[PDB]
Amino acid sequence: PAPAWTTFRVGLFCGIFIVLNITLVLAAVFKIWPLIRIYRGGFLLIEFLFLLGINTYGWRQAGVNHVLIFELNPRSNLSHQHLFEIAGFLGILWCLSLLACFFAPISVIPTYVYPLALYGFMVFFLINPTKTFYYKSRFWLLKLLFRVFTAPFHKVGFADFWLADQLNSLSVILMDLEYMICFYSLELESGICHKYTYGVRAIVQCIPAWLRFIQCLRRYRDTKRAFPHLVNAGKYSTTFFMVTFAALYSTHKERGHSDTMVFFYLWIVFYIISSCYTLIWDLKMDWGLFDKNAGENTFLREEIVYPQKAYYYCAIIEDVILRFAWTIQISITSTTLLPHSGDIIATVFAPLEVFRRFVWNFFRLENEHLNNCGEFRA
Amino acid sequence: PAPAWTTFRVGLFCGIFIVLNITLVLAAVFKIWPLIRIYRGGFLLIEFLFLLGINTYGWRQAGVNHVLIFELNPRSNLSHQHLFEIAGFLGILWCLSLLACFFAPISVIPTYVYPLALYGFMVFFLINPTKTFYYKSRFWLLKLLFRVFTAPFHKVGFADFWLADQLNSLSVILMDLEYMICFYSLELESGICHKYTYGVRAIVQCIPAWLRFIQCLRRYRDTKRAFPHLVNAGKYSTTFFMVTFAALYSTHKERGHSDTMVFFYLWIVFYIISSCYTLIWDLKMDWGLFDKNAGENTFLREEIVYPQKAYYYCAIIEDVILRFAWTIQISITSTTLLPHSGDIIATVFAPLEVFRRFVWNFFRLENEHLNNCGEFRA
Ligand SMILES: CCCCC/C=C\C/C=C\CCCCCCCC(=O)O[C@H](COC(=O)CCCCCCCCCCCCCCC)COP(=O)([O-])OCC[N+](C)(C)C
Ligand SMILES: CCCCC/C=C\C/C=C\CCCCCCCC(=O)O[C@H](COC(=O)CCCCCCCCCCCCCCC)COP(=O)([O-])OCC[N+](C)(C)C
Ligand SMILES: CC(C)CCC[C@@H](C)[C@H]1CC[C@H]2[C@@H]3CC=C4C[C@@H](O)CC[C@]4(C)[C@H]3CC[C@]12C
Ligand SMILES: CC(C)CCC[C@@H](C)[C@H]1CC[C@H]2[C@@H]3CC=C4C[C@@H](O)CC[C@]4(C)[C@H]3CC[C@]12C
Repeated sequence: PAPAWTTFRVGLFCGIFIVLNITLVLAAVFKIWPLIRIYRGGFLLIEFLFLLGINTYGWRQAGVNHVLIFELNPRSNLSHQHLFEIAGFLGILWCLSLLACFFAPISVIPTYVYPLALYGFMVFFLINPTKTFYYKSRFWLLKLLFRVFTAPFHKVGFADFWLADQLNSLSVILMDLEYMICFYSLELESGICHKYTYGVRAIVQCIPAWLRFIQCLRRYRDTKRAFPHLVNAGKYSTTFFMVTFAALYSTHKERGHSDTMVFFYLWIVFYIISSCYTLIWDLKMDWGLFDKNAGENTFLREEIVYPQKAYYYCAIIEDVILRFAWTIQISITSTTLLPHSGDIIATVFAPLEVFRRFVWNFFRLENEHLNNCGEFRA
Repeated sequence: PAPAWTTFRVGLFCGIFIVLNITLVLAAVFKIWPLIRIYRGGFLLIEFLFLLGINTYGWRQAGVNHVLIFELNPRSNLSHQHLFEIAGFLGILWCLSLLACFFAPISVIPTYVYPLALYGFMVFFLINPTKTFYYKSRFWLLKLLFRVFTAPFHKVGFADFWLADQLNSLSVILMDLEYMICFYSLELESGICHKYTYGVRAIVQCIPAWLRFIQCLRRYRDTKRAFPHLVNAGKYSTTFFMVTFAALYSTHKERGHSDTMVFFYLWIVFYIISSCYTLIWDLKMDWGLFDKNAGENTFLREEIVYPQKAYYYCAIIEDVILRFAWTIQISITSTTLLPHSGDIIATVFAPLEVFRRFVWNFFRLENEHLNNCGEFRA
């Protein structure tokens, strides 16, 4: 059981965050920088932390040995309450920064100082040299991130692949960071960054899928099993093909060279291909569903740890829907595409992708515990 | 150990209460009825509940068998966390009502209904017929209150005398209620109730002291022990003398009878008398300190359970100051001695009196557990 003081802190942070969110909404309805884009990354990170705490709680309840799957220390483990506490505290900081930006309480301090301080403090907390807060977990996360970003140089384990998938679900943060860099470089044609797109933008969008693709190639080289690793690599490269076709279509829309429609057709066909590939991989391989052996459970795996099959069915439906939504969101953010509705579409879709990745984490850990689908254990 | 969900709720309520207090302070700084009088009772009740939770925690930590002193059922005991939860929820409701009054969010709904309903809920929370929200403790409290108010009829146990003392420390609530009744009756001469003082106000001021005095007389009759019960009865009657002399002086000021200075001197004499009487009784009898037996602890009883004697000395000093403060508060509130600043002085003093009674409960329960100071046990 978690410490009583930890539960008290979790409750206090949740309450403060709720009241701050209510105040923010009231100020927005009643009462220079792209605040939405600046704060989208922080909001998505807080949501991801909260959903990860929920994932840990559900894994513990279901009996899934997520500690064994992630190779975490059996003696020392991070309770879901700790994740909830961190998410709540970061939510309070995010809401306070947003309120300060909206109100500008202190004139001398410019508005952007609040978001820069928020993000810098979050980074420092992650890389805090001292052992004040969750030092073991933070160091483990830093090592895992370093291994993941260096996908080919280090052998791939379950934790590395899982973190690479999480970063794939969090490409919106990288997109927002790149957009902010462009905004500072050029804004500070006014909206040149949003008006025009470049190859660097597509590369930033595709970096997580590139990391996953290189991880799959490394696993193929180590194990020499062509089928699964190469199929996953194709699944991840569908994203590159789609994004590059969208970029070409947008570029030739800006200047008509008689190839814009070809690029549009390529983008749409590869968008459908990527959506189908990712959805099939998630439903059949990551979750191990639709197997023939299952006789009692229809469209599900023979053994299901979670009590309800309705969970699995709703998960399949929310997986297909949000796979299509995430493909659309990546299309929207990578290129101009829809010029005015792109930002709103991406903002609405990113939390939905975070929720989809949360459900995917649930069911992937379930399948990994029941069967060695990832083949990361002897 | 309290349930984890209870701790989470306590934290949530504390955080929401803190943010609501911050919002109230901001609104007051940036921005028909005497809101202070209306809301002081609720604020004092919430503060008393929080301090009571702290008292329970301290009694449990120090080994004081407060359960046996209060004759509560050993199997079922209300933990400090539950009291904190109740106080936080009540404070949240109080702050919401005050904010609604300040902002008048609903034009159709009159302002004056916002406080009433709040207090109404509190009443319905206390008398809730359904077996919910600590129904057993609520029913025990209701029975204790009924017995205390009908003090002569029933024999005085430790719980009855303790609750009567708590009421003595919370007479400001009754005074505010009576003032509100007068304000509705007459104002709804400007400030007629505030400008003039009447006998009924003095009678209301003496209700808790009357209850304690009659309880002491009943105990004297039951046990036939003259010294303690009669000395305590005189201690409580000093308050009647002070209040009546202050009221007479105020009335004489209102209409010159040529005896105003005589009543001023009499009120001052009885005010010093009451302050000294109450302070001596609390320091020597209720707390049992300054015992001759003690040789290691100076000015303290031989056996001390609390870790620090500095706690005892600080409590002594705070009681010395706050007893005189409380007598001053009673004198001003019961009459029109300080019409310009009487309300502000009473508002500042009442929380201080509540804190003084909190410390007094601490040390009185400690002494009662150590020795049968109240002679409630054989
Ligand atoms: C694109 C922008 C950046 C994207 C975000 C990047 C990363 C965050 C995502 C996921 C974190 C990993 C979740 C754990 C999964 C394993 C299951 C489990 O719950 O295991 C936990 C591992 O705890 C963790 O890893 C920490 C959880 C996350 C805490 C968040 C820290 C602050 C982050 C601030 C923002 C950082 C970015 C800067 C802003 C731009 C068990 O803990 P333990 O103490 O047993 O650890 C083992 C330690 N031994 C082996 C030595 C005993
Ligand atoms: C204008 C008048 C204002 C109202 C009067 C003032 C204060 C009321 C509140 C508390 C006074 C009682 C404190 C007793 C503490 C003893 C030590 C202990 O903490 O032990 C507790 C005492 O439990 C209590 O009594 C409950 C404590 C208070 C909780 C809050 C109740 C709601 C109050 C709302 C007031 C609304 C008024 C509106 C305006 C009129 C043991 O708990 P148990 O669950 O074992 O209870 C015993 C149950 N058996 C005997 C069956 C096992
Ligand atoms: C609204 C629709 C489209 C979303 C899809 C259904 C959602 C609500 C389903 C999908 C997977 C489900 C989760 C699957 C597993 C668990 C673990 C269990 O111990 C508690 C419930 C919990 C946490 C479920 C809650 C409901 C859930 C999140
Ligand atoms: C006004 C100034 C001079 C003195 C103020 C002293 C106050 C703060 C002192 C008086 C009695 C003290 C309490 C006496 C006993 C306990 C029980 C212990 O387990 C925790 C601390 C606690 C709860 C103390 C906290 C501090 C306290 C409330």
